[PDB]
Amino acid sequence: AEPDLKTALKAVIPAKRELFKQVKERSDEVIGEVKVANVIGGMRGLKSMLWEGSVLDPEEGIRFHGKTIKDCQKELPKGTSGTEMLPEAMFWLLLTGQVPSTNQVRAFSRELAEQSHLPQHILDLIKSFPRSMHPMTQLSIAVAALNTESKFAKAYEKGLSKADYWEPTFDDSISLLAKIPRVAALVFRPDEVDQVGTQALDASQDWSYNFAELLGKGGKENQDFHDLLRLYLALHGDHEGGNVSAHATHLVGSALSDPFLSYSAGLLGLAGPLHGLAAQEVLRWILAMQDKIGTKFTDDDVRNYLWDTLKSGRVVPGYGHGVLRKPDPRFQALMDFAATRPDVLANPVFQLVKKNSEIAPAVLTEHGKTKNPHPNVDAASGVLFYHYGFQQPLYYTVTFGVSRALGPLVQLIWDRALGLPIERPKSINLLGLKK
Amino acid sequence: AEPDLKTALKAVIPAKRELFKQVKERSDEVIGEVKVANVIGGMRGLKSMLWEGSVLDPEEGIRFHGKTIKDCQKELPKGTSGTEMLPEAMFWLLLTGQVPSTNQVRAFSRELAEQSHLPQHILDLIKSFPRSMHPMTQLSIAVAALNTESKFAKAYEKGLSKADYWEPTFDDSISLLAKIPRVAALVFRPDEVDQVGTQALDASQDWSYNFAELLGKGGKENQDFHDLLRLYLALHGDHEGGNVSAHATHLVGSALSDPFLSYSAGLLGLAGPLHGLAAQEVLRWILAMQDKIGTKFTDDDVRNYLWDTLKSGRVVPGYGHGVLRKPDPRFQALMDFAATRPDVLANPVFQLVKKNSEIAPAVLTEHGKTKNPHPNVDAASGVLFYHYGFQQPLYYTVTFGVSRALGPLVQLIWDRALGLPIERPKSINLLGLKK
Ligand SMILES: CC(C)(COP(=O)(O)OP(=O)(O)OC[C@H]1O[C@@H](n2cnc3c(N)ncnc32)[C@H](O)[C@@H]1OP(=O)(O)O)[C@@H](O)C(=O)NCCC(=O)NCCS
Ligand SMILES: O=C([O-])CC(=O)C(=O)O
Ligand SMILES: O=C([O-])CC(=O)C(=O)O
Ligand SMILES: O=C([O-])CC(=O)C(=O)O
Repeated sequence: AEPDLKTALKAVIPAKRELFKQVKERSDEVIGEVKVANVIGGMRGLKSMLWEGSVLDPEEGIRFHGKTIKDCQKELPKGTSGTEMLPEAMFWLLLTGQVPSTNQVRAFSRELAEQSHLPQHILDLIKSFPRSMHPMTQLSIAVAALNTESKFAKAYEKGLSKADYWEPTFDDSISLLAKIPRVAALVFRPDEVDQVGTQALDASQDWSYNFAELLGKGGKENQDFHDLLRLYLALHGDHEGGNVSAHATHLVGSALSDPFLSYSAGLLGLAGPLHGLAAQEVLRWILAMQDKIGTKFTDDDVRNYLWDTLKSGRVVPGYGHGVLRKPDPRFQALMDFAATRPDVLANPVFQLVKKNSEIAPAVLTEHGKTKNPHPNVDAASGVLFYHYGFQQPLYYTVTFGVSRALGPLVQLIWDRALGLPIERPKSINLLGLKK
Repeated sequence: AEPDLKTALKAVIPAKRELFKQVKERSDEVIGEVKVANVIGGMRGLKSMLWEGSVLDPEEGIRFHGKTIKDCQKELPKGTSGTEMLPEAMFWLLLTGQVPSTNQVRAFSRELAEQSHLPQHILDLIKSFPRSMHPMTQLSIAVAALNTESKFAKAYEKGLSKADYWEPTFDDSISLLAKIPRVAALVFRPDEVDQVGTQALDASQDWSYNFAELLGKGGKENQDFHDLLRLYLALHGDHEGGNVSAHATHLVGSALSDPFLSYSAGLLGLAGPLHGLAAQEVLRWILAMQDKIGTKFTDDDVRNYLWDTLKSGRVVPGYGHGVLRKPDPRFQALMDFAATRPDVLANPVFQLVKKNSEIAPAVLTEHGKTKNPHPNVDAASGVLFYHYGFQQPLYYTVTFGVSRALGPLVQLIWDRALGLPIERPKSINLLGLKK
């Protein structure tokens, strides 16, 4: 056997700690300014937090340990079938800063299958949800409810040494990762909780495949979607630290809440319309537009629907970003996935998304409120699930929730390993800013 | 009939918006520096966020709209019985910036009783929790599950103008405030869910009274505790924006998650040992000390127990603070509550807390590690509940959760009224700080 993930982590921990010691010697160095805009504009442009596994360039998009999406697509191991990079390999990369071998990822995928089972009480809890409860509300709750399984909480409560916080944090992160797909599947399939909640995973298969199996999309006849799902989950894993869900996870984590509670809070932030609930909102908005404009439509019909949306005092979902000033390479990667599949390009809903990406930026620029008129990844993700038969847009952000566990759980482990403190900015009132 | 809370808010909204417009003209003005310490040290000392209702004074401790705790104790309306300021009146003050009349508060207390009822599903959900599930995990979950009752989420989902965000946000905040005590009581009393979950509240009684009734502590014989609970909840409502629970609520709120989801995340942050658990930790530490030193003890017995605690590499809980450099006026207010109650002063556990506050600061200073050797509010809060028969310290953070809804829900309403954007800072890795 090659080194397992935990062993791989331990090898890189001392080097990171030494680097932390060196960065700390320069604590007093000025790296920027705070202005009034930063305070009133939700900390926009303010480099104020540490995130190790990914950094976002506004012009060029995301890099994971200095590697582009395309670099990751080429370098990360693939599944037993298919052409797309595995999220579990992305997780490995994020955590260790090193690309895993295919063997190492297979061993890791196998561990994730083994640890996906849920305690009976989580099944009972999910069964208590009324049918109408929003799916992200369900997902967030069930993840927090898994804090009964937390080794970190129990170890912290028993007395535990600061240097060894990361191990329980890591154990919990792997546990949450293994379980969350199944939880997510229970949200998708409320009538089939007893079967879905206990059904065995194929032990020889990757995370995305098993997530699809639990969704009712397993086997060879669904292998194209397995590839989409793999790509999708790996693309949404991490997008630096400033995004609401990552940040919330870190923030709640910094008070030494365990990873289930911490990432529950992530999920609550991800449920925000301005954040990941945009994936849902994009496709609902696109379907509404389709109903209004019909099968045969002009550019103006699309232009008018966007302008009407803006004039209603609503956002155009799937366009804009707190950091990016160009089209999101995650968005482009999903469009390129579509580009080689003629049945997807023929899907009228996808065509509408494509057409909308050609018109929305001009309209958004004419409106002139947004810093970034370009599409983000949420513009394209939902239409792709729709194409493969996931046609209830209320569930779309749930799949994002599974993905977005990856980066933030990585960061929590590092936060505990480094001994990073509680997150505690200073606030001030408007009268205080005026003085 | 005098203006209701919503009407009182509406009168002050345009003035706040005008001030916001003026502060915005000076967006480009530099108010501070970012250093490396800020990035690695959890944004400590970094003025980066807006919080309107409370500001922390280094000499004087927290002030609510410029008013001290003692100012609030004198000016805020009291209940039909008792001498302590009502939390609902604190909420009013936080929100409106003005002290309510007793009439106005009675009308508001009546609305809170009327809206405390829960959907049947919340009862079923709470019933599903295993006995061992941590109480803060229970509280956080149930609050998030109340997002089925969210007007903001349903209005947002139906299409809603940005200008109209605050009213649904306000409606939800009042709804959450009315309901949370009952939820909190269900966590305290897992065997009494059917009774506590449905019991009608006296609409002519204040929030804290009804919370006590649901706790099993109603009626004249418990009126002292009603006063404690009132004081306690009003003191813990708000403590700037930088604290984890407030911040988390704001952060998740900024992506336009409703107040149930947003404050659920607050509660998850409050569940963190470094945030919400201190009250519990103090009393366990005090009871440990009491078991060793006994009912009759000398200063030295206490001195030795503190020195032993510090030499074991542990904190003396309830002393220190991220901001405060003086004894906390919240702490002093709780000690002064005890001062007029001879049975409390006679309680050996309270005497030990008092005695410890006379000795701990010197010892902490001699040890020399801490910046702030003075007691914070957590030093005193737990012993007082213990005196009135709440002797499971595990549930003390739950009562904090009820209190800490106040300030952050206020801030959310203001965030939506002002049109504040998503909170989305820039992050950076250690390698980026090194270069
Ligand atoms: C992503 C987003 C939340 C970023 O927020 P931000 O960084 O604060 O946005 P900006 O700095 O560009 O905001 C400046 C103004 O343009 C507006 N704006 C930005 N993007 C917009 C969009 N897609 N549609 C309408 N208005 C937008 C903002 O609301 C703000 O106006 P306001 O003062 O009237 O609120 C925002 O651009 C957006 O897209 N909102 C919709 C959510 C979405 O589609 N995707 C989220 C997943 S990345
Ligand atoms: O149409 C919806 O809103 C989703 C729905 O009925 C369900 O499956 O519960
Ligand atoms: O980066 C952001 O601000 C939000 C986002 O799209 C992501 O998390 O990928
Ligand atoms: O706990 C804290 O962050 C505050 C403190 O006592 C210190 O810095 O010495």
